[PDB]
Amino acid sequence: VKVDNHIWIY
Amino acid sequence: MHHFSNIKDVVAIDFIKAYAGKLEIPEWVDTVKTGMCKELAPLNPDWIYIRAAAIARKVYLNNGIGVMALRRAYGDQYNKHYNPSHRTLGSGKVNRYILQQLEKMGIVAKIQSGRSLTKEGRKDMDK
Amino acid sequence: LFNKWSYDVTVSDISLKELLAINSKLKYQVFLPHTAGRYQIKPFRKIQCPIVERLVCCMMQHGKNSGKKLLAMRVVEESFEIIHLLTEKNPIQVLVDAIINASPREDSTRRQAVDVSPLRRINQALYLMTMGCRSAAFRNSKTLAECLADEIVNASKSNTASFAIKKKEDMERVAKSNR
Amino acid sequence: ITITSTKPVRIPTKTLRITTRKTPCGEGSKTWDHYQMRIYKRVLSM
Amino acid sequence: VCNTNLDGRRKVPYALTGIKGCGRRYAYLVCKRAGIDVNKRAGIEKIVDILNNPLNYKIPVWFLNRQKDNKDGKDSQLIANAVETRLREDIEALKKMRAHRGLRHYWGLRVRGQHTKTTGRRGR
Amino acid sequence: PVIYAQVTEILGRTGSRGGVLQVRCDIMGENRQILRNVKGPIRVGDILTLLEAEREARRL
Amino acid sequence: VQVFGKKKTAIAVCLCKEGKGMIRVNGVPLDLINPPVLRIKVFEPLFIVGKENYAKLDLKIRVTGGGQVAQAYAIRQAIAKALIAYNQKFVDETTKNELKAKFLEYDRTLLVADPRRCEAKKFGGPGARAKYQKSYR
RNA sequence: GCCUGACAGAAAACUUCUUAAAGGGACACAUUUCAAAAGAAAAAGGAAGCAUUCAGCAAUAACAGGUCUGUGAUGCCCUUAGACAUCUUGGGCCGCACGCGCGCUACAAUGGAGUUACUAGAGAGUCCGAGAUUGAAAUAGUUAAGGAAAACUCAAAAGAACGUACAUGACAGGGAUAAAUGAUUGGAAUUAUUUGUUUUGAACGAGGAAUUCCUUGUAAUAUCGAGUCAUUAACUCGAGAUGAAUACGUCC
Repeated sequence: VKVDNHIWIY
Repeated sequence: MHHFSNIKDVVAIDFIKAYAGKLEIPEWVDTVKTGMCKELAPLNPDWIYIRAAAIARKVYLNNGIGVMALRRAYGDQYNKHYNPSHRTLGSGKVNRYILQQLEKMGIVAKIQSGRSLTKEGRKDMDK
Repeated sequence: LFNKWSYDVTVSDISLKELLAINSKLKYQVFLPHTAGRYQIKPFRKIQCPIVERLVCCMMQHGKNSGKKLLAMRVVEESFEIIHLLTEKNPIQVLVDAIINASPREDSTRRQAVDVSPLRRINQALYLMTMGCRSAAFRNSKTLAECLADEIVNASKSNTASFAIKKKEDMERVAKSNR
Repeated sequence: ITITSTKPVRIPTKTLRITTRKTPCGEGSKTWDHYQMRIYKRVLSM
Repeated sequence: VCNTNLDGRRKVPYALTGIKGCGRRYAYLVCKRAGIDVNKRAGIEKIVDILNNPLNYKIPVWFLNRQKDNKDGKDSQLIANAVETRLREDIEALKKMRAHRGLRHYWGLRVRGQHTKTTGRRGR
Repeated sequence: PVIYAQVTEILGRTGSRGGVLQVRCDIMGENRQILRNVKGPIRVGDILTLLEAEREARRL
Repeated sequence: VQVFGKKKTAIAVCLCKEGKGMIRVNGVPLDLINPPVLRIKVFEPLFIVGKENYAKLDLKIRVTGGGQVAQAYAIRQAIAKALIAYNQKFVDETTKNELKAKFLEYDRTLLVADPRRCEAKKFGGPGARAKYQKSYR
């Protein structure tokens, strides 16, 4: 879903 | 809405990265950390060009600025002992090298009250 | 909650329906879990706090993280997307039913078995599922967001693998002999 | 014309804070009396 | 690599720290001079000489372990298993002249003159 | 198999220190008064859930 | 018409005037706030009553105190107060009354400052209430 | 004047925010319920409704509580020219087999490390606080307007944003111990005053019995100013930055 600098959730 | 009149209408970090051959590499680009609080040297080999763009932006927003007003800006905390962390000025030679190099490029100047931008310097970044 | 999730959710048991601020009035549907109100100046003022707001503030313990709301909400905001992925339902709904199922119904006092007030049912429910995520994300590769996400979905329906459910039936079983 | 006293452009006052230990020795609980006195400044221009 | 065995799982700048003369900042410099990518994992003959012959490999004298060496020589020459032996001859040198700093080293006390009344509680 | 109850009045606090409430609930299912010992914040209006209404916790 | 929003120490002095729906805080757009987690929070008044009210209004807000979150809570105050004052000085008071009712129904702090302020440290302790540990033995 | 409404240099007025004087403003009055009454509780309004919150002064009487090592305040005793008066040189109150108290820092991924924009409040400055220029790797060394200060100096970090980095690994968490070398302050730094660079890379995996503080901008978290000061804070006195939970109770 979201990819910030803290997590990569896909 | 969104209108553009100056460089305050974009984020600072992306503009600096987008702003990064006159800036010749000195002899201490590798054996020097960006301060005294830090314990590791900068990682990316292009760290000067990120720092060079950032130092130009500081002169843009703050007209009358000096080298020592950049050492405190690029500072950190002293956390090397059991004592509580306190602020400490950043390294000076790395910071003033860009300003002197920027002087020859015609972007910055040497006013009676520190350093300031020039006619072409303001125009160049806006484009 | 973040222009992503709706508030068309209900509560299973009426014992917490009047004590949970979900969509009763217009002040509870808040754009952020960041509200600087005074919810602890009069008794039963905390019920006026949004449910996710109360849950967020419970992730701010153990000293080194005291008084860091921005760091706490980021964990929750990136967890309710994981809960939706693993349940394809409303993350707010998952939290609401998790509270009901993980809520203890009888404790003991120094022993005599006594029931639990509906607010203390809510208060202890939050204190339980956060502790499991806090302990299971310690010295672990897994991030706190998924650690919080998996606990809520596990404690949601019936799973006894969650820390909240184990403790909820731990006190009731002890109170089952303390009648 | 500028006037300053311990008791017009109204310059902000500069309070003079001094704190001391009440005891003349180390014995007893630690109690500090917070001594202070302000300075008021007024400017007259014509 | 310099009579030492290193772990082949970590990155090259952070795997050279196992050498008793090379630490954290020194390791990062020799990786830049040798032209080896820092992000590459540890898992070679160009490194074992810059560690031991750094004066001619674009290094500064203030980045050296042994500055103003005795018994002639001005180079570090400490990035090896030479760390312990070089340290020992300094300690025994003070004892020979019975200097005060050497005397405390002989008794195993706090050399740099600190409050040992309370802290330093190794029961013996 | 859990039967709820509605609080009607509060009879005070007991249990050595103040942490236990003696309230007089009623069961809306059949209007059967029951006296229970409650821990936590309670007002008259709020309701309660009990897994056992067979014990009249009068506490002598 | 000039308004103000207040917080612990942060002050958001605004300048409400006719414009093109443009909002700049200290020269930068409100979409480019430094703590992006509070980007939505400062925009809450805009979606509360709709953006058509702010379509023809210009705002020039300066912040001169507090912290990153104190300023963010003052920005939302000066935005909501500016709409109330503009609808009061020029537009009829009936239209403003319905707008204020919706604002005060959502968040009272939107239109009035928080009276809470930091306390003063006292002798014999690290904070306003906490004291130093006691060693009986 | 410069640039794609921003910026730079002189100007002319205004006081909402800034400052500071005076007055105004809440008295729980106004309603409801409970107690003939003092009064108690809810909600609305209000900037502000627990004495609105935090503070200074704070009675009768007493301790055989601490200070005669603060004084040219002093009684009595004692020493009084080979002195317990005074001054000079050096050593110590910093000494470690151990036990106790107040604290600082860590045991990390709610983290460390690398780059960027940031946001304060309250203090202090006469040879004193020190802007600007430069050489440098940093500590610091050479020349230096302004300021007896709302004028000039005096400046934020916790946090955030940026990366295919670190990935459960006593590891890059931790920085004790030391080995080298460079200066600052001082008549003088050895038993390192302080401190820079490289190397050395230890205990510590959330802590037993006990025990301390805390009810709202409070606890807690990290920081800044001042006291002390030729140089030295991990102490004390203050200030802002973010903002938990649990109670509106009883004598165990």
